[PDB]
Formats: sequence, C-alpha cells, structure tokens
Amino acid sequence: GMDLINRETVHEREVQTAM
Amino acid sequence: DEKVFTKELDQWIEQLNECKQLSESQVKSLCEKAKEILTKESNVQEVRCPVTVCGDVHGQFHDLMELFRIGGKSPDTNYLFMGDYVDRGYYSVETVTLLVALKVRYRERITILRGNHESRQITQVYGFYDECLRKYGNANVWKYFTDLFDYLPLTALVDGQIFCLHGGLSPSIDTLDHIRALDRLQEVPHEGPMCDLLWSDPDDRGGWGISPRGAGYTFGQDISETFNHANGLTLVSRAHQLVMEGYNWCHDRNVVTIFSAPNYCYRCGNQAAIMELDDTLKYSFLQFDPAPRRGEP
Amino acid sequence: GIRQLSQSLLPAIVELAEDAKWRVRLAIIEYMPLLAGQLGVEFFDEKLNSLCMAWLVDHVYAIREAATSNLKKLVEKFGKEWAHATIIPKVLAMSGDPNYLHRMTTLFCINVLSEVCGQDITTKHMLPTVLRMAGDPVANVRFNVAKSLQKIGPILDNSTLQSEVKPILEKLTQDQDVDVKYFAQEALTVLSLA
Ligand SMILES: [Fe+3]
Ligand SMILES: [Zn+2]
Repeated sequence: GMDLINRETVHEREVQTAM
Repeated sequence: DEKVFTKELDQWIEQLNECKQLSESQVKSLCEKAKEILTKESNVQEVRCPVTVCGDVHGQFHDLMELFRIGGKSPDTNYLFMGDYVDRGYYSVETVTLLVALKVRYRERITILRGNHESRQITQVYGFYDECLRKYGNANVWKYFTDLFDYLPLTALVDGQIFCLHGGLSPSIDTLDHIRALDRLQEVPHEGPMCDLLWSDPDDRGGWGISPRGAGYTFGQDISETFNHANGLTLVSRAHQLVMEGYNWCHDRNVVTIFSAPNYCYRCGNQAAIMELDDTLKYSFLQFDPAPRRGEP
Repeated sequence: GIRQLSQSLLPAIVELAEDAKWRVRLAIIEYMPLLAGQLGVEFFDEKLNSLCMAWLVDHVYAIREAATSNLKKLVEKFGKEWAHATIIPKVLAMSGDPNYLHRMTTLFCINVLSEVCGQDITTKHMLPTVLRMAGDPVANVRFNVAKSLQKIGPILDNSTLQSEVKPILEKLTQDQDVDVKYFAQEALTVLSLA
C-alpha cells in the first residue's frame, strides 16, 4: 500500500503548512 | 537534604521501570529540578566517551526496556538520546518521565537532546497531549513537560569529534559556535537555525534543497563534507528519519542515521539500532527487534 | 546412558549457544547448569567451558547478565576448587579489556562468585583485581568498583577491610565524578568504615 515514510511526511507538511 | 530526595528519585525510577506513571504532583517536582539541571547545559553539550547513542523512541516504552536490555541499564551504561521521546506510542508519559527521571538522577551518565516532537504544537497533534489528558484528567502534566522541553540542548559533541543532533545541518549554521550563540529557551520556531537543526534531512541531491516535510532543509554530500572539515568533525550522528535496518550510512559515511524505535508505530516492522562509542571512540552498532509483548500474539 | 548422547548433543548445544537471535541464546544459557550437571565436570571442561566464557563477552547485555548468574549456578554444583582452577582466572582476564562494558562484567562476575567461592578465594584472588580497577580511566568502572566492594565487603575479614578496602574507598570519595563520590560514600556507610 502507501509508502511508510511518505505517509508521515505528507501530514507533517500539512501541519507545517497550517502553522 | 539531597539524600532523602535521591532515595525518593530512586523509587520513582523503579516505579517507572514497571511502566507505572508518577502522580501529577511528583511530575511537577521532577520537572522543576530538571530545569535547574538543564538550564546549565550548553546548546552544544560536551559529551565524554564511552557512550551509547540512541535515536527516536516515540513513547514505545516496552522497546525502551528492550534498549536497556541490549545496551545495559543506566547508570552503568552511558546514554545519549537524540530526541523524539513522545507521540506515536501508548506510553509517552512513562517514556519521557523515566528519561527525565534518569537525567535528574544521573545527569553525568545520560544526555537527552531536543527533537522536533519536543514541541507544544507537535505534541498536540500526534498524541502526547491526548495521552497526558487521558492519563491525568487535566493538561497540567503536558504543560510541565512542554515547558521542560525548552531547556533540552539542541546538539551534543562527543570527544570533540562526533557531532550529535536530531534533524541535521542548516544553511544558517556554518560553525558550532553559531549553534552556541542561539537562544533555545523557546518553543520550536517554524524557521531559522533552531528549526533546521531539528527538522533537516540528508539527501542524495546535491547542495541545499526544499524539505518535503515543510520544515528544515535537505542537504547533499557536499554540505556534509564542508561542515565536517570546517569543524574538524569525523562524523555527524543523526536521528529523525525511519530506516528499516536501524542505522544507515550516507554521504560517504560523513553522516549516519540511527533509529531506535523497532517496528515503528507498531506497523513499520523496521529494526532498531543503537551506536556504542568505545573508550577509543571506535563506533559499533547493535541491531535489535521489538520486545515480545506479553499477552499479545 | 547420557554419555552416548553426548556426541550428538554437543553440535546442537553449540549451534544454540551461537544463534543469531539473542533470546535463543538466552534459553540455552538457562539450561547450561542442568546440562553441565548431567554431562559431568570432565565433559564440561573440554567442550562446554569455552561456550560459557564466550557468553560473558557477548554484545547483548542481557546475555552477559544471564551468563554472570550462570557462573554461580555452575560453581554451586562443581564446587569452589573447580571454580578457582577453571573459572576465576579467565573472568579476571577480562579486567584488561579495552571496552568498559566488558571490564564492568568482571566486577559483576566477582559480585556473584564471592557469594559461593568463600572468604579465602575472594580475599586472595578476586579482591586484588577489584582494588586495582579503582583507577580505571572510565567513571562507570570506578563507581561499580565501589558497589562491588560494598557487596563483597561483608564476606571479607575485618583486618582486610581496614587494611585494604578502607583506603581505596576513601580515595574514591575524592573522585571528581559525582557518581563515584556518592557510591563511595554509600560503600563506607554500609560497611561502617567511616
Ligand atoms: Fe524527528
Ligand atoms: Zn521521529
């Protein structure tokens, strides 16, 4: 399924984008 | 006197080893004394060999117990944890309390650095805030620890040759003296040096690059070679990135990543590793698998 | 007769003792005193003694811990004389190991061996090593020496405590490292030397 690392990286960016 | 507290602190450690949380009052007292110790420590903590270096543990308390079984119990074994003690694990409260408890008891034997998850913002998203509220009924304990996180050193330097930090290098940092100049007693910024030191990643791409995490930067081999030579470093010891084999050399062995949470998030199935630095500073790596969970097939 | 099985048992024991999974190595260690008792002293010395010593230097601490207690159970069966001739001279050799984890293992071994080897063997052969290590450049070794003396001190004669143990502990209290001072003080208090 979804790659392990990419799953966490995307949401980390979302949090950082929300700031 | 100090003797009575020392025995009390010893009791806490044994209690915490059994995975039993301390009371809110006890946590408050522990945090207060922790700050007094941490406030005296530099942004680049001078660490002596021999020492065992550990990556993220993310509240996986029972694998932290495995870590001690492999590497030996404190204070007999000197330890250097590179951050990320909470979130993404059922036992962040016990995990962080034990490591803070050991630091207060054995300040000289254990070093705990700040990771990107040692943050008020991040802990409110990835579970540490929820766990504290669930395990205590109010956010005071979360308030205490997050305040304590501000005092954790950003980086450590082992025998002046191996440089340890969570995230990685920064465009704003060229010399360790630049790190020593930062003001760390604050919530983790979204930009600048203190952000990069906790969020950056090594990369195959040359030079600086845009971080996919939305924070920090990716740096290529040329960056690491320049930084090591400029500062007389042999190695950059690093955390903050899941690696399946537990440790991963990169950039022609200028950088090594160490990840110490086995079967990350209970689903990755990765191996964990810890790097033991000999009395001669010669490095060695121990790989270990998740501890057999009692009553859980 | 188990002697007939010995030739077939040893290859299996060797493979288990050297298994990749440390928890497998742990399991065989727990049966070593049982196997050693059945196979006898002579077979153990020729075939199994090397395996036991190899465990003491294992990378995994848990294995070293288990092997340390394995020595006590073996000595409880084969007696003091066998331990002095076979085990003690080899464990003390680790004192010179360049790795502080392995050097500390010697202190751990002495901690459990003194419980069985008795006063005479402890004073003449094991105690001198402990006192020598008090000067180890690594603080972890030095305050383990303090802890070791605290545990084996009661087994020593009073004349030995006042003559040799007391001055060494007093020196450790002056050590720069906080932990060495603390445990040195505790050792003196427990032993009632100061
Ligand atoms: Fe991280
Ligand atoms: Zn992490």
